[PDB]
Amino acid sequence: AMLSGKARAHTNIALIKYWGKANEEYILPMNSSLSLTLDAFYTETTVTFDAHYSEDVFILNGILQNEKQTKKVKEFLNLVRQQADCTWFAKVESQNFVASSASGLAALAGACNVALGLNLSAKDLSRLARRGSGSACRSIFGGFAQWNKGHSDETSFAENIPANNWENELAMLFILIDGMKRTVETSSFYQGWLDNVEKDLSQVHEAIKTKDFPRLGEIIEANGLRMHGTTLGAVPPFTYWSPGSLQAMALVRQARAKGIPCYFTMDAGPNVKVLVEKKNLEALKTFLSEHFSKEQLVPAFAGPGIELFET
Amino acid sequence: AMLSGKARAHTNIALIKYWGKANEEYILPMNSSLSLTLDAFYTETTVTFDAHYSEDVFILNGILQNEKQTKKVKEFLNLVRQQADCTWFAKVESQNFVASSASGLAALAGACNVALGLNLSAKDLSRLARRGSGSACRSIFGGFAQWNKGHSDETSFAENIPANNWENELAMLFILIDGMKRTVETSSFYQGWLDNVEKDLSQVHEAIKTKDFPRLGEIIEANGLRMHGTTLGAVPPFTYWSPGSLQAMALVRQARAKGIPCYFTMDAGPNVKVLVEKKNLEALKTFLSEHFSKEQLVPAFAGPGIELFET
Repeated sequence: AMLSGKARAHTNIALIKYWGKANEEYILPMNSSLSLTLDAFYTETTVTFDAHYSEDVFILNGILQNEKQTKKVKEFLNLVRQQADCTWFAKVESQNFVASSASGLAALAGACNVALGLNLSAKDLSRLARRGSGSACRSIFGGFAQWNKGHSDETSFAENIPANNWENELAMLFILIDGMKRTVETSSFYQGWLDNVEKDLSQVHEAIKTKDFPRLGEIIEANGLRMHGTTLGAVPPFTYWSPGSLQAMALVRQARAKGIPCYFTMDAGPNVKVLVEKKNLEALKTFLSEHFSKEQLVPAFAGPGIELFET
Repeated sequence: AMLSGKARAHTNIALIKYWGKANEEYILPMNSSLSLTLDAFYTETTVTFDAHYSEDVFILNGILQNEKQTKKVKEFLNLVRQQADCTWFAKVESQNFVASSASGLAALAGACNVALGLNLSAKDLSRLARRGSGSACRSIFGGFAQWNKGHSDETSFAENIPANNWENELAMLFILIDGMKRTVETSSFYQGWLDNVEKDLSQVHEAIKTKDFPRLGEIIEANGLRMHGTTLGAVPPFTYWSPGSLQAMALVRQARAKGIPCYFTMDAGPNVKVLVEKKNLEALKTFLSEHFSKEQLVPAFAGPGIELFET
């Protein structure tokens, strides 16, 4: 008496940021977001629901996860079990291949979809993954994907953005180096963030249509910096940046000054991701090898959407 | 046929920032600001107006200044000459003792006041110095000073803030490591800056009245960070910070975590200034000597207002 399933999901980098929740219970965002799914980073997850299991068990990269490390997986298992009326405890085994939490929750959503026979469409699998993490709902799709904020659980989900395979000409170079809710609630800059998101989304779409890289890069770099500005207006104010983040951002500006179009974006931690055309990736690595070690510069290209496996 | 005068003016650190101009010609600010005048840093300036001079000459620390280095001094000389109906070229000799541009313009304003016999009140000398630089108008005064934005040339000036000599219990530790107009005009965060200034000023005044140091420190640290957030919303966005600025800010937070009340503020360059009570200054220097050299840690205490000298 057991049900099992497996999925592989790739991480994604938000180019137009998901920043702030309108609804905490359902993970409905304050604004729509847009990402690029990446080939280099992914999670493979297997789930087993078995009447003989006595508790939920989460193993990540061979290591048994403790309660706090299992908290998001357990809450997702409860959600999908309640949706399926399944009364069994589960064993989740994930292996990261190297944002990972998000790819992991996307993979778990697909694995549970398989195991419980939910037969979900891509849209409804995105809606399910959304309940685990917002970024996870975009990793259901490959290449460029947009999470549409929606007004509700039914209308908030992600879809792929057809680029005419422009995504296959791009690359990301990773430079290895409570706050969101605080910012929504207390930051005097949050409204300015909200007022600029839709214009940014529109111009990304116009840039994708014309394959205009400098336009794409300028928009997404300013979008990321606008997100980071908001935390300096929160009460109390904070930054996600580390000294190395600033060094890396300044070096990307230097790179552009030498005629390499490239553009940086950051998330909720100090690392810096650089968008560049495939042509210039190695030149950028060499330039940044002046101030950072080989182990700190990691390339990635466009990746696929979620892959489901019957067990 | 010559007229001469001399003044000494001390620099000041803005605790509630002057950020943005309402009027560029008259230097009327978008908001009121509040500073502490410091003992350690000052400029002494002598001016001579002489019918025999053939051009304006500016010597700074013994070195003849070129045209671009003389631009602000020359514009100030023209302003004060037009106000006095004086047709003579001038020789300005300034010596920095070690923000310096601002202390230098305050000192020049006092020296011209003496030389041309303007017999200005402190208020009117502040109004004159304001035409050279906004910060200069506060350095007319010692200790705590507030530049009231006013609506006009007549109403925009600075005044000392009586503290019951609380300023003599404080200290600043300096850690040595176009954008303003761009931010006013393009930043989606500038209105949030404006909406929070007056509340900050009110609480500084309440803190001074009760000599409440943690309250003063919390307000001014958040005020500075709010100013810096606005530049990340400018078009194009930018930061004044350098990697070392972030390291220093993080170390100040660590210092507080160990029970040393202290609070950081930054201006338009990478250096970091730390407000602390006199009692703890040396402890802070020792703590920061872990990551910075002796030449990078410079203490200062409360300084006096402008001093005028007949020549």
